[PDB]
Amino acid sequence: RWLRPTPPALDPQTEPLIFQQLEIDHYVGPAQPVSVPVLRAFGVTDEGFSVCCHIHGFAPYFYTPAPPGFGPEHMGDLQRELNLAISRDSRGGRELTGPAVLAVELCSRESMFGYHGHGPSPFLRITVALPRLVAPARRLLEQGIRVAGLGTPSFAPYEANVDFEIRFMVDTDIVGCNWLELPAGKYALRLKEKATQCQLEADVLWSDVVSHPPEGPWQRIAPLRVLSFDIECAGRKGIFPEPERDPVIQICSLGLRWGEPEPFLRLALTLRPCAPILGAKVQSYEKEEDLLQAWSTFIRIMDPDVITGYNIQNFDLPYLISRAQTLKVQTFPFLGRVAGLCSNIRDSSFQSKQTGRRDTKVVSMVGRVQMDMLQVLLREYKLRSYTLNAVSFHFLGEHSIITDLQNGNDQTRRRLAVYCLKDAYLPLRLLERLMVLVNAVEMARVTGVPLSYLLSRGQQVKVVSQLLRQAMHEGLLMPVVKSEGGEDYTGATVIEPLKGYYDVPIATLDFSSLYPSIMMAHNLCYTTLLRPGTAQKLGLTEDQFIRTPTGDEFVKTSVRKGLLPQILENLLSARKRAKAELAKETDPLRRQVLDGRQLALKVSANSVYGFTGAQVGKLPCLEISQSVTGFGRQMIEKTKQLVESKYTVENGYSTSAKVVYGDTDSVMCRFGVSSVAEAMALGREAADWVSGHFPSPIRLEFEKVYFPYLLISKKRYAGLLFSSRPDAHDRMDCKGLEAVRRDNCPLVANLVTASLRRLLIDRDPEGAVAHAQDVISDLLCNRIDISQLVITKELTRAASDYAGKQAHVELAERMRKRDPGSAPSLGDRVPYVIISAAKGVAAYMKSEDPLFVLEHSLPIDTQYYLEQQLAKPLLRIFEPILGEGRAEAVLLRGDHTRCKTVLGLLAFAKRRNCCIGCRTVLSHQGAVCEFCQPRESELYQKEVSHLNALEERFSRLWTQCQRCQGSLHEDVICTSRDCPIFYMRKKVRKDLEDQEQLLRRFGPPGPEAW
Amino acid sequence: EEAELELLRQFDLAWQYGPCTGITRLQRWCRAKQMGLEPPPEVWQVLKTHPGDPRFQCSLWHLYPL
DNA sequence: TTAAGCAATTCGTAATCATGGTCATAG
DNA sequence: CTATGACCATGATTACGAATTGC
Ligand SMILES: Cc1cn([C@H]2C[C@H](O)[C@@H](COP(=O)(O)OP(=O)(O)OP(=O)(O)O)O2)c(=O)[nH]c1=O
Ligand code: SF4
Ligand SMILES: [Zn+2]
Repeated sequence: RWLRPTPPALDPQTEPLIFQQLEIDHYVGPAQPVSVPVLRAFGVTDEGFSVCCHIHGFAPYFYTPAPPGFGPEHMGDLQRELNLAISRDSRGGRELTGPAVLAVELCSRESMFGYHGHGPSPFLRITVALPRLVAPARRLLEQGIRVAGLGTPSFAPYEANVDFEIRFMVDTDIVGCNWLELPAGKYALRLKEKATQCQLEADVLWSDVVSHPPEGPWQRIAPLRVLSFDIECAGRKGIFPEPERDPVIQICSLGLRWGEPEPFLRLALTLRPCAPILGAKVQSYEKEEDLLQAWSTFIRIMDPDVITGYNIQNFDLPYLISRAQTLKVQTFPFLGRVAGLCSNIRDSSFQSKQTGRRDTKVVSMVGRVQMDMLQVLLREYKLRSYTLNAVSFHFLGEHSIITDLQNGNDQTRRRLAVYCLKDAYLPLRLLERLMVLVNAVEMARVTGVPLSYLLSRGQQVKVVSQLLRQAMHEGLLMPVVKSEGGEDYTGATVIEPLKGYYDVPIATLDFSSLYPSIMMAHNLCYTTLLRPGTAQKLGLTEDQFIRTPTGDEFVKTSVRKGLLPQILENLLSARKRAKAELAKETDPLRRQVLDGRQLALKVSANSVYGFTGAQVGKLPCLEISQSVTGFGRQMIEKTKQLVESKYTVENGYSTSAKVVYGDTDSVMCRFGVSSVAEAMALGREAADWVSGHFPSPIRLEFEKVYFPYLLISKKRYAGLLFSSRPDAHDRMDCKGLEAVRRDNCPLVANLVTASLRRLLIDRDPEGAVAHAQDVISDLLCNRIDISQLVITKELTRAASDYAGKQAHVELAERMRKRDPGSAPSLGDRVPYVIISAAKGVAAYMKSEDPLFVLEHSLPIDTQYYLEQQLAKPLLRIFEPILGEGRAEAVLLRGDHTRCKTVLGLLAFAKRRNCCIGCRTVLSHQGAVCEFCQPRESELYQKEVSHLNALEERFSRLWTQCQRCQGSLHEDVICTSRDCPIFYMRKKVRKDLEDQEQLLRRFGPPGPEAW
Repeated sequence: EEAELELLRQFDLAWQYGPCTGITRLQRWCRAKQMGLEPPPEVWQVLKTHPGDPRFQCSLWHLYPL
């Protein structure tokens, strides 16, 4: 629809180009100037034109040591290494490499690993023509033949085999989303006859570019173009949609320029004639071929930078591609920027111990960038459900019906289009509100990796990139060590608690950035690790090296500076600047998203240390990891000895303090005073006192005062939070307990939060007992919503769940009769509830889908929920304040309240009536019993105040759907399984149905036909 | 039949007769006739040549827990 | 060709081991 | 018609894997 502005008057012999790049690309090419791999770079100007840039003359290489013989110091054998062996038996050694310009170069460099000296050594630099020839050469120089005139006897290892685009960016100092400049007279626009579809197309040599480091005025962001879209399909009853039978009926698109607070384009393409919508364009077609063609032409002409959505990768784009393949439309799958290239669906998997394992499809688009917001949420955030409704409530606050809204009239289709446009608008709001893209651009500028790697890869490519960028400045080469496999080492210490309930303030002192500052201030690195022999026979121990608790020796900083101290120092300053910016916000959600930014930079700095100990990886050095955790243990026991030893009764102070807890970075010391001001004063004195026994940047700091405190086990405690004194209290802290885990029911987590509220804030155990009694009583009397009963568990890799029978695996692998095409896959979460049956050996035989127990009305196992979900967390919490008469107090609270329980063949009812007063079954329909007949005015009085309260609950719920829907004049259709509103509006109809019929036992209060 | 099942499905979604997914089909036909909006005399003449069948004398979504 | 670490607590299922109610037949 | 231990049946203890959170 709307086009980019027109590039007026660029003349290359006088004017430069200044543009900001988004994507890079590799390309094997003809039309050479009179190398074959030429590079592509796509970007945008400071105004809004689209620029493609072709870069020429770059070829991959690596290094290898020159062996000590008469060969690789003699030029005849250098060019003979270039020369091929013409023998017949060298077909395995000069064919797959063959005649390639590997070349011969002599340079003086060093290896990374260890500390041998300040002296370098000769290495050979071996270029290669193509990037897809470094793999057979590696298969032909190490295990292949290297008998060539006795120049290089096998073997010499390969060093610095890295990726092509990463080697380019390490070479020329270009980072992700960078400002690039072509100077005047260096670039030719009309040398390249147009093979792509951008406006400006330059054709430059790889030594002409200028990279501007992002800082000062070069810290801006260009006006990018962002698209979001959503589709609709018309299915059958029960049957989930399939790309060979179910047509695509509506596509809806939103588009904006980045930096402007509203969109500028709003389009909706439908398949029958429709009705107009104010604010958007509407076009209609009588066939699906025209609809797919129209969308492909719009996406070529608008030419967006970024494409977003929600689950567009695994649902939307391959559905469109398969549907275009079935209907024989040849011109659809050309969505990219290159004019002669069609797109294809390709599977990929990712797995780690940090995010688990996920299997995704990818679809190829060259030039353009994809950001599915579902994958960003699934990677960064740990939530309970990952539906669009659930995250839109958590962050903002909100198939067979559609097939008859489309086979109807045109106002129904207009309603369908407004629904689809709201769906297509929600991920834009989430992208701009959560500060996604600004943090992605800052991550790519601090680490130096492209913008497509932050959605596909892990935390290794970034630390490899930063280490290579720091390695070119002193002249070192990296080695290739690979081992399967070493052993584990010893991790962190935890101090033994003094368990219980405390009501005198405890002050928390901890170290900030512990492991990066250990690695900084004792000069630990790959490049300064001293081997056990190379100290000998030199004898200089003092101020030349140090010794660690695991046992290594490491050189002092008066000889070398390591590489990991400098990378860590850069990351630490970036996080410090993020916190300094975060210290001046007032909005809460903005404060937590800047907390998210600084959390991400601290995770990056700690993954630098975790790179060293990963024995399945790219470069492990477990000696360093052992030295780190040994220093950690030594320093925390130093802290505990010092804190408990100095402030004592004989040293003039009030009370000898005693440490109650410590977990590898923090110390919770109990001081003795019950005044929060005096505890805060002595705690600040203690933190600042103890910090002066270390190198720098090692510092201990005061952080909080808990008052009161509740310590249950290791990694399980709770307390109340004081930041200042006249800032009285902030909130609770629930470390580890049953309120922050997601393996349980909402009922149990709510009861634990409410019990700690009534028990820590108001200090009333009697209201707490009465609360827990009411929860158990309302459980047994069958008046608890089934939202509070849903359990969710993650469906991981299928073989570990083959090894032992679980409940959620049994529910998932059991398909439905309605739909063998929508079922949980690997990596998602399965929700279930437990119904009552008589198979007590197996709780995996009583699990059912919440919607299935909704539509089929199966009962609930209240004894399962009473003794297996609720009871034992309560016995954790309520015991330490009292004795074991407290277990008997809650099991007796239960006992006064356990005696109140509410209740094929089911069709053959008799429906025996019963007396309302004393429950005696009898013949006739009158409500009262003959012995309890007098007391009837009181028994009518009783239960009409129950009908009165059910009437008041019907009306508050069924008009809330009208305000959440938007309209007051049309029907509600919302079966949202993540809304408490749904199925709480279903049971009050039946309560009212039952309670209205019980009062017609009594006669009518008058006539009605008068 | 199979042509009489689309006439009723077309009467059920025309907005000028009312917002009807809680009641029967013949009750909505007589409600519009009282106010006399314009009920057509064909959605009546198939609700008379049938008995109490639940796929003629019921709204489209008379399943569906809404 | 691809993947940052360790410590600790909780719950469910099958298997191992203890103990009583019938029973079957020798006295 | 009546003792005795062999036989079936039901409940208490231990072991180990899976899931998830704290540093
Ligand atoms: C959270 C976390 C901690 N650690 C280690 C490194 C840390 O130095 C040590 C302390 O944990 P943390 O206190 O969580 O982190 P931190 O001390 O480095 O930073 P800050 O005080 O500002 O919050 O625990 C990891 O190795 N990986 C991790 O993911
Ligand atoms: S059931 Fe009602 S309140 Fe709940 S999400 Fe649906 S429309 Fe909104
Ligand atoms: Zn009675």
